[PDB]
Amino acid sequence: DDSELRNAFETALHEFKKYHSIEAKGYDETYKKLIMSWYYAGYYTGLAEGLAKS
Amino acid sequence: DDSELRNAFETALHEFKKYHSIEAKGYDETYKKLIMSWYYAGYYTGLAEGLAKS
Amino acid sequence: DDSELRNAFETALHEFKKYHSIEAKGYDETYKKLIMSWYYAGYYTGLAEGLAKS
Amino acid sequence: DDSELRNAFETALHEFKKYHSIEAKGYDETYKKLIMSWYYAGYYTGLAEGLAKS
Repeated sequence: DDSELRNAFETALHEFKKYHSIEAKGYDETYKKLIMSWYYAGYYTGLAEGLAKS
Repeated sequence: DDSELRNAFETALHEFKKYHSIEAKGYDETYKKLIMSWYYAGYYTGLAEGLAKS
Repeated sequence: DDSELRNAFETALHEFKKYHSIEAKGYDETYKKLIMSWYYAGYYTGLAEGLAKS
Repeated sequence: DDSELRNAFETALHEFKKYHSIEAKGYDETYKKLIMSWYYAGYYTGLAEGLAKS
């Protein structure tokens, strides 16, 4: 009956939210690489400056 | 004339747009400081390692 | 004959040339990582700004 | 006497080292532009990629 369509809709709704949660996961890993990249840029910057004072 | 009183509306309308988005601005500043902090942790870690080698 | 023993000299002479210039090679690798690090800091900074605009 | 020549030589020696210190200054600024250029190449690369995901 019309119950099968409503059940199908909740399924498609579950897949929709499951998809955006993956999208959010991707944005999270992106911002972690952003932070590490700034850490290493500072590290090799400081390291070169330190070797020069030799 | 109208120009004086009209700007007083856009002026007030401006400060109220700021107020409505102070939290979002706070998250933004929080993440800028996060990024600068990790840069600097890296900087001073690399510097110290570079000075030690001499 | 001579070919076998002669190559053993150039072979050993090679590894010892490497040893004599490991520090200079270290400075070189340090500066390659410095360059890649700043590229990546820029990459992820620009990406995040580009995603935010949507 | 021969003291004037030795004094003249130390002067010319001072100018010689003062010149190479400028040369070293030029090599330094060159490597800073090298690093910034890689930063901006990454930045505009990331930024374009970010706008595309729109």
